[PDB]
Amino acid sequence: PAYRILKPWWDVFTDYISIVMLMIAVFGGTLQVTQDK
Amino acid sequence: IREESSYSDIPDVKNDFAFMLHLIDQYDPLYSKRFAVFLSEVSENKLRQLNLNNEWTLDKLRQRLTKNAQDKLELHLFMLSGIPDTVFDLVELEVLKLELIPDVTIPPSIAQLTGLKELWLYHTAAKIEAPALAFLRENLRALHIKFTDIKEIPLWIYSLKTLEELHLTGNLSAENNRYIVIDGLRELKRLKVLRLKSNLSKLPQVVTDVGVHLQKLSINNEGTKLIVLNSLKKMVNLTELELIRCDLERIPHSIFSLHNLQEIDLKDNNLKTIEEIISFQHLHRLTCLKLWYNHIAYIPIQIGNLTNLERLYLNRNKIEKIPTQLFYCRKLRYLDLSHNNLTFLPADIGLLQNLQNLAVTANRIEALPPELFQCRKLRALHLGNNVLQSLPSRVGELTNLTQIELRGNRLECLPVELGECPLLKRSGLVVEEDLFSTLPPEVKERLWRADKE
Amino acid sequence: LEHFVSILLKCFDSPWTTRALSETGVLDKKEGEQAKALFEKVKKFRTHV
Amino acid sequence: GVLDKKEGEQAKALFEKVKKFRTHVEEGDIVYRLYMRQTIIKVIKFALIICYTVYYVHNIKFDVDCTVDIESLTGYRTYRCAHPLATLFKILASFYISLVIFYGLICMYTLWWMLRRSLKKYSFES
Amino acid sequence: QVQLVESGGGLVQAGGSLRLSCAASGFPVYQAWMWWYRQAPGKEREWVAAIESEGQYTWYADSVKGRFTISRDNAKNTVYLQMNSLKPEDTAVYYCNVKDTGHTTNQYDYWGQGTQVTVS
Repeated sequence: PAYRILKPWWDVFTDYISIVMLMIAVFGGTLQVTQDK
Repeated sequence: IREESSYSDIPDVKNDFAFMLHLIDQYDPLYSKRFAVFLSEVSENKLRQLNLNNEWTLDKLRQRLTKNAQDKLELHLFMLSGIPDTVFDLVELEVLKLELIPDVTIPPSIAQLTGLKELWLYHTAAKIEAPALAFLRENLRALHIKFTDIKEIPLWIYSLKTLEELHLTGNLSAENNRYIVIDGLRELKRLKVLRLKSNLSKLPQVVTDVGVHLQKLSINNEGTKLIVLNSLKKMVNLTELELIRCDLERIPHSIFSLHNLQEIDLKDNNLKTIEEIISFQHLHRLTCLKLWYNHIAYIPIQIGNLTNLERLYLNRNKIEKIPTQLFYCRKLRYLDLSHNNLTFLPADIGLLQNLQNLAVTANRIEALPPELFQCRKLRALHLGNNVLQSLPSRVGELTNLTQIELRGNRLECLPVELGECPLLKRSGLVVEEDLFSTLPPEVKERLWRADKE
Repeated sequence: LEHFVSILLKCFDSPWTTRALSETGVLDKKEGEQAKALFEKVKKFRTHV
Repeated sequence: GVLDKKEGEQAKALFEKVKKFRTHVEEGDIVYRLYMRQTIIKVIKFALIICYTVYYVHNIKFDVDCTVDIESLTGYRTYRCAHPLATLFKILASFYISLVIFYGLICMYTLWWMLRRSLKKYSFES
Repeated sequence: QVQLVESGGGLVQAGGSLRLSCAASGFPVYQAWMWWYRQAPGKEREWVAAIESEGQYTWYADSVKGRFTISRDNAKNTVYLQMNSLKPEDTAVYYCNVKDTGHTTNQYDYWGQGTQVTVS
């Protein structure tokens, strides 16, 4: 794109960490809703 | 970057713009380095220079060349940001004028120019390199510089050995000094013309020592007091002594020793009496004595003692009569007496058979002597604002009279015999339109038919 | 940010920067006009920011 | 014989920027370092994965026996239990072990290629 | 490059003899029309001595005429100035001044470092 020059290495690292945490969140939510007996 | 690339003129940016640069550096320093050039004054200056070169093409400067009063090719640059490099491609250029050009650098490509002989640096600080400086040291004749401070004049001016003319139009009066800055004029032993204009109070010792080989010295103090104290005796070969607006208030006693002078002018020097002509008999080459714009009550009778007068001027003075002895000098050619409180012209002026130009404007001369018109070598006769009612009828015998003006006079009759002259055109005789219609028209068509060419 | 990145991208690939970095001849009129306009707008953006 | 002025100017600018980029890049030595380090990480990760996965793949089976010490709630101490996915997970683990074996062989080839040529120096002789 | 250094300047009682010297640079001493300048405390800098190239003619101000002798010495690239029986008004700071450079490259004018001389 164009703003990739405006994101230092820590910004993209935090973006990927947030993506992984979102995957954890959705996996846990699907687990709980599907079965949390 | 500003310490490595010599682009040291990059000021630090303030908040909210330095942060973005830091972010770019964290991403890639190359983007910041490439964007850094637009923040440097040097890049802007060289882009201006390139745009000047692209705009000021060779043909534009070629067409922009003019002819000066000295009849040589001249180019005038006014308020320009610099000298285009296409200017130095006009080998036929001879005079260059620069005015209000800031931080002007003369490149070595000026050596490409060959006909250049005069340089005009008006309020411009010129920086010149070694090869161009050698080229100017070898091929430069005249120099013109205008300034207000001492420092803004070039410091390499004394390095120009082949200079012939100098023109200072600044304020050299520094803080309690004997004009130290111009003291370098002793370096230039080839100088011919010096044109100091700095409101001199005392003549600098450097000028006194350098005038022993000087030819045309013109000084203009704009009414500032000037004192000699035997300062013109050192010179022995000077010929021009222009002392315009130097507040002499009296004819100095140091001029008598300069017998080799030929042109002398004392305009606006607040003179009172000029009875020192008896001391000018030593000057056997004095032929262009100018004394206009002064305050002289009467002309001394000692003019007749001299006989070499060829250009005499006492314009804008208050003299009640012209003594006849002044007409003894028969070799006058450019005697002019304009704006003078004269009553009538003696008939002795008719013995001036060698006179060419005579200006009698703003003179209360009631009548013109018939003896004056007996001469046939008259070339110019200017009459403005004079008490005249009629024109003498013997002017028709004149054939070499190139021009004559009768403006401001309350004349009413134009004699017919004026219309027969081999040298007579519309531009030569300019008079009032109403007074022009009193002459018969049959010669008007003939004259206007030859007015084309 | 959009204005700054647009200006930075324009100034990154401009051949005027290429010449300036090469020197650390003949330039087209359009290129010179564009470079002057870019200089002016960069200065204006700097004053704005 | 004759090439266009625009083409020549473009080639000249390309030459200049190539030279400048070459000067700028030779002092980095970062792309090669990161590539080597990530390949080393891949190789060691493959080694550990293969070791532990091969060691623990035999630990999954259909029939299991659990003595979970639950008497006050059910009344039986031991239970014979069946894991329906045990065979499917076992064949999946075998497939994953084979895939990791191939991946590790590829990474070993990459390491041997990067350690037998001194890739900091380019020949450019041909 | 081109540079000049003053030497020999020092405090001295009235009536003494002083020989100021200058150390020059790549520009020829035979060429490079040369000046010996003074700046007086409580006063403005004023020229004293002048030695010319191609003829070696001497110039002086009227106040410094008679008891100051300037010369240029080649094969060592030096400029010398001798003052005998200096008066109290001689207390100043003396510089060597180059207004014209050598034959070629005609480098800009440079002012000397200067030495302070005092008359008691």
